[PDB]
Amino acid sequence: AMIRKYRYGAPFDTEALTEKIETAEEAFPYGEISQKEGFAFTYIMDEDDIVYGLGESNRGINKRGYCYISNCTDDPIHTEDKRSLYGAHNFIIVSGKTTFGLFFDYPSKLTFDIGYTRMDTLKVSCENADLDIYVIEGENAYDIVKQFRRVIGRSYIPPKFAFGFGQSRWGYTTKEDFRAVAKGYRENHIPIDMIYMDIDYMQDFKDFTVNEKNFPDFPEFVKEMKDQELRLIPIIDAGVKVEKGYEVYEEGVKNNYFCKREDGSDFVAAVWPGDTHFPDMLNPEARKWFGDKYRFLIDQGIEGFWNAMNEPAIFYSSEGLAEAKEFAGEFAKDTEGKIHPWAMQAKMKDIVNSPEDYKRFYHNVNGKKIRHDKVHNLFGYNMTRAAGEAFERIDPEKRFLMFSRSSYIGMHRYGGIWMGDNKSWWSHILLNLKMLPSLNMCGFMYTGADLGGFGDDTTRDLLLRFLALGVFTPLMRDHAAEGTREQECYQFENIEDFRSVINARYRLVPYLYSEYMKAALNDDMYFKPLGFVYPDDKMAIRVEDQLMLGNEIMIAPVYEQNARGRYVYLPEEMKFIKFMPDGSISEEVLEKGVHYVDVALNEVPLFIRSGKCIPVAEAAECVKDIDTENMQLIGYEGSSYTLYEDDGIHKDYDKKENYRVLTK
Amino acid sequence: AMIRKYRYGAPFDTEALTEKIETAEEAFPYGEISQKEGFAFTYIMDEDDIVYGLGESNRGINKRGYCYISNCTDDPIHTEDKRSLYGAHNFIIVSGKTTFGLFFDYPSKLTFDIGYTRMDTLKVSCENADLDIYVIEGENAYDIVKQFRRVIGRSYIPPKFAFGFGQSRWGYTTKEDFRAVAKGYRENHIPIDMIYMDIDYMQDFKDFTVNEKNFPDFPEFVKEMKDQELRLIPIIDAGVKVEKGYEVYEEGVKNNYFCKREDGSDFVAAVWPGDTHFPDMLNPEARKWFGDKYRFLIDQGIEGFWNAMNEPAIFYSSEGLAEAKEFAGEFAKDTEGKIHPWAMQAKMKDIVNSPEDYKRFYHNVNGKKIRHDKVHNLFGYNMTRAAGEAFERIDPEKRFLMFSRSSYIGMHRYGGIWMGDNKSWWSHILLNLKMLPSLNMCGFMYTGADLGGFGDDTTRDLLLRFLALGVFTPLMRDHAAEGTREQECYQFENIEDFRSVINARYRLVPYLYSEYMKAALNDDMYFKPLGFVYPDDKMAIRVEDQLMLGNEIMIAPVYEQNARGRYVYLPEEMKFIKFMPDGSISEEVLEKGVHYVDVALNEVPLFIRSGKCIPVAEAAECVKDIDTENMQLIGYEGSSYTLYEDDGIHKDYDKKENYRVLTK
Ligand SMILES: C[C@H]1O[C@H](O[C@H]2[C@H](O)[C@@H](O)[C@@H](O[C@H]3[C@H](O)[C@@H](O)[C@@H](O)O[C@@H]3CO)O[C@@H]2CO)[C@H](O)[C@@H](O)[C@@H]1N[C@H]1C=C(CO)[C@@H](O)[C@H](O)[C@H]1O
Ligand SMILES: OC[C@H]1O[C@H](O)[C@H](O)[C@@H](O)[C@@H]1O
Repeated sequence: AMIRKYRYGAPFDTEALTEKIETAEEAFPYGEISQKEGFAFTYIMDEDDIVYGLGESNRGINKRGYCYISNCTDDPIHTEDKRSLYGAHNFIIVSGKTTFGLFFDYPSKLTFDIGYTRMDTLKVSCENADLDIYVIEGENAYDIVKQFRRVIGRSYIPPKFAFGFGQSRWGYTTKEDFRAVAKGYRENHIPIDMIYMDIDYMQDFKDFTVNEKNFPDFPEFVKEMKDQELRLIPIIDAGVKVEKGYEVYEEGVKNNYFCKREDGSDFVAAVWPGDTHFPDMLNPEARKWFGDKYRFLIDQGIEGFWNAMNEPAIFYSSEGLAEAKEFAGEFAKDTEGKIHPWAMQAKMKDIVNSPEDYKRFYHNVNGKKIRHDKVHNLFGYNMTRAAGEAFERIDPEKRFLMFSRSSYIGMHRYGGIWMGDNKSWWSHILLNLKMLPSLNMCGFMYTGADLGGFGDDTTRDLLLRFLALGVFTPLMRDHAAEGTREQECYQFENIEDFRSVINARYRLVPYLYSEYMKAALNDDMYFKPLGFVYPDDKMAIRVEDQLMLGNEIMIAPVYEQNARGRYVYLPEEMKFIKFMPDGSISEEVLEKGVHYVDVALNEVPLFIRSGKCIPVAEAAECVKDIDTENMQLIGYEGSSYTLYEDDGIHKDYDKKENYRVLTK
Repeated sequence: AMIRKYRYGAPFDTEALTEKIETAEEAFPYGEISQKEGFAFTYIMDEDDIVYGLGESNRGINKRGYCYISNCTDDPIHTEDKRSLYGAHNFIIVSGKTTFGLFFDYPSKLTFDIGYTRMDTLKVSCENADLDIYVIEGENAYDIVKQFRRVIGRSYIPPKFAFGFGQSRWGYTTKEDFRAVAKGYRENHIPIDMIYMDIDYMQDFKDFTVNEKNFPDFPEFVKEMKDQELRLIPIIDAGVKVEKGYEVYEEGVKNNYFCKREDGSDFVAAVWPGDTHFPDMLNPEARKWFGDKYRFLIDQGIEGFWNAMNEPAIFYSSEGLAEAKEFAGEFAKDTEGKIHPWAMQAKMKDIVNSPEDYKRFYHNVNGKKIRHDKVHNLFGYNMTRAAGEAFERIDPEKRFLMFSRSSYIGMHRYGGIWMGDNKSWWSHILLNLKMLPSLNMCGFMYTGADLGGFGDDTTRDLLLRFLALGVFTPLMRDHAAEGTREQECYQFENIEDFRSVINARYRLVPYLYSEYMKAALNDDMYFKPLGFVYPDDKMAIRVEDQLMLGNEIMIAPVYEQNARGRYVYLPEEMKFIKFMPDGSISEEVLEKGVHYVDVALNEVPLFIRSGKCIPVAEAAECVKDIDTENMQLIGYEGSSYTLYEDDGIHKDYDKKENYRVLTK
């Protein structure tokens, strides 16, 4: 009754919504709709309007002032000009004199022109008028976000061990490599729960295999690590290698489980393994078949996974390759200088993630063929769903760690997201930061960035400041591209500073897990923009480098190089808290208003709100060893905090026994 | 105060310094010098040390925390990872408990590892121990900079019209193209003094030609523009087109003025015109010849030039083109996928600005041949030198507007610099801001960035914020690359806001010009880091997004999208001044400390120091029409300002009549 659905044309059913809403009849409530040039919604914003939403997209929390295109793409360079990243999250809220929310349930290229062409004009457009548009009324943005979280279904809930720290690198390939990562953290008493396994752990990049030479006794090595509270988290990619005798390949061909060209041939895309086929993620039998394959790893004691390249990413097709080799031949013997090297270079680039490739294959949805570009943004979503739904068939009682690169609203039910291939840039700390509340609005709460920066070479101080933000993000992992400077914590001087920052994480795990569980079970946000908590404060609403977490604290990470502190704005009196390197916890009461606060490199800051407190455990080196029986309570005297806690493994969430009231 | 010179091996004479310093024979006074593997200076920094310097290079004012390689390169993507931009400015100051400046007078690839490898370690190294190292000492960093400015000789001083606003775009081609730009500005009563002519004004990109089809009577068109106080500033590039009958070409080949390969043939490098030769800029006869060619344009009424592509940039050599074609041929006929597309993609990229190409040509220096790589960073410097020296021969009492892309210390005497191919990113406003004081330290005072962003698509608000920074940079011009969204001030709605911002530039010209002249004539800085003005204030010395200008004011531009103000730190009491859209000047006193200030998109902010004032003229539409007879004084009652003022055209600097003391 607070939300309505306006259907246009004959929309593909994306299954984003868990709740069935009936079709409205009245004219569209806001702005103007047009079908002349495909589809277009146009709305004139008031000058003070703020625009929230779009989950994992570029730029700031207030999306006004640029162009965002929902079209999942494998782009490893996240600069301010980019209009499309990995995610398609078609939820926005207009917040101001007139406030309302909009969800565009449409699975293809969707363009959000938010004040880019004209400052006061918001224009959302697509090629085909086949979509549902949900209008969500409410008092304010926050109320609107909660109604939306309601109808998209509960967010994915990870096992507790996943709130620990994790370390990965594109390049770990042997037992020796993993044993050295283990030794490096454990011997230095740096806390850690997870080590990620990247594509080198497979036999020639074949999904659902393990390198036979390097891991001849894999179940035994997995237990070797698990005995140390180190859980190996292996990657699975979208592309299944074309290879005779490889069982996943044979089965997909034989049973027509792969995406096909119009002529019914299995479509070929080059990725890490060379030529591959894509499983048909939109076909239920194909999804079930692919998901069940996870059994092969779970049977060996693996308790979590990550999916990459699920846009799906294409290095080139067979068609593109031939086109490029042909153009190259021309260039090769162009004596007249009619073919310039930049044309040769543009062609080589053009065959990567080519829009024309996305037009070359089809999904078989219950007998009916649909051309992939028409449902492009659903591929990653349905690949993750394949996995989620298999975990439930395989072990219904157990929580698995699961997250993916590309996504669509609806996938938030089956796994988290990481923010993809960022860079070792200071601007990416703030990018990681600003994406958080937006991802929360779209149901994606288990999320984080590659700490230290995935691409390029990091520095000791950059890695330390990344980690201090990572302290607060449910996914906290250090991951690095191949060829980059090594960025495990033990690669730098004065390693005690890394132990100090990660200790802060573990000491906060009971509290952070608690807020996440509370938020997930009540369709609420784990991170909130300040405006959500302080609607009446015209200064607060425009703050973009601070976030509220739960109902107790605010975070404000340092993201400028060489800085020894930062400016903050406090909408209410708060206690400025710092996790000090000696293990202590400094406290200072600061009043409402502007402040500059000192935050050294080896110090982790946060603020505790007036009349609140939070529990803080003593430092432990893994999640299982954290002591929750007697932890200190930091914050305001006389206040109380409701701690959610369960076994962190199963799905028994209701029980009154999961809650205890702590009182300072 | 003190300067010493330490000589290693047999340095190339760069002519950086104008003052002679005797060679020191005592121990090197700071850090360690090693010559076991080429050359390396190693210094252990104290923890609070700030490192200033490096002029035009990546990142912030404090250079600690990264790696900078002086190696002039044509790179249009200025992201945080880049180690080399256009500039090779080998001056750094270590500032802390122990303070000292070092200038590394070396013309080739020099690597500054400033806390990159180990946080506490500063390491400067190069391939050959053939260089001079100047050690400067004094009270503090500012003292040390001023002594450096003395020995490198007086900075280039532009004509007063160059303190106007200028408009450019790669694409202006015909007389209609230019008249429309003139029309767009003059009819909307937006001030402007200059329009830039990019490469398309030439006949087939030939240096020192004009397209005689589009400009049949060029000198008349030049006058037609000048009669409206609009001065065409044409570009000149380094590569002279290979073309029989082209006199510049024929003369260059005939007299051996071009850079030759090892065998004596004229080296061929492809640029805008296709095949070109490079004038041998380090050869005195060659320089005089090339420089003399500017007469062609001056004779037609041109009073300013800019140079680009003077790294020199190389799209490819004949040698590299042949290589890439040979590789493309193998890729083309490869059937066993042994040659992957990304290898083809890499080769294509590797032929641009190839380190191998910089080893393929030589300079003839007074009869001695030197391979170009060994003196690479001197090329752009000497190209700008050729122009400046030609100007003095042509008319020694007259100032020409001149600036270049690539440079080396010493070039600052002959022309200014623009910050090259930036992007329409909010983060480049900050990049622009931060590069300024560093450039000043190195003698480059006439400088600025492409306002609104060169590459990629700008927005109305990004342009307006970029122009409010431009108001204060001596070079203020809006420039864009081909294929970008058009970003002339008149390409946007509510054009009055652009009038307002440019109007502030013109109201401040008398003051900004006065400040520039006083700084230049006194070997002093126009822009200064807060640390130089408030050395004892430990908060002020860490500020990197505010700058002192002259001795009267401080600037603090907004560089955040959607921001309606920003945090500022005032190290003393100041008057907060804004030039309002309505042409009024808001004023508010603010005590020392941290403040949040409101700055609307259409307001230009600055601060006036306690006990100071500045002259503010009424808005005019060109420099010539500014009424400096009776300017309003803004700031503190009872304060005095010394206003420098000459004809802005000739070089009659030393008249006492040039100075007039004003008191508020
Ligand atoms: C110093 C150097 O510059 C000379 O060139 C011009 C200057 O750069 C201008 O600044 C300008 O100077 C004027 C004064 O500022 C002004 O107050 C007036 O009183 O006198 C000047 C007239 O405008 O004009 C200069 C005119 O050329 C000059 O070209 C150059 O030679 C000077 N360098 C020395 C070189 C020699 C060679 O023996 C001698 O002439 C002197 O020792 C130096 O002047
Ligand atoms: O061509 C796409 C990819 O090809 C190879 O995988 C390269 O290793 C990688 O750097 C590139 O992005």
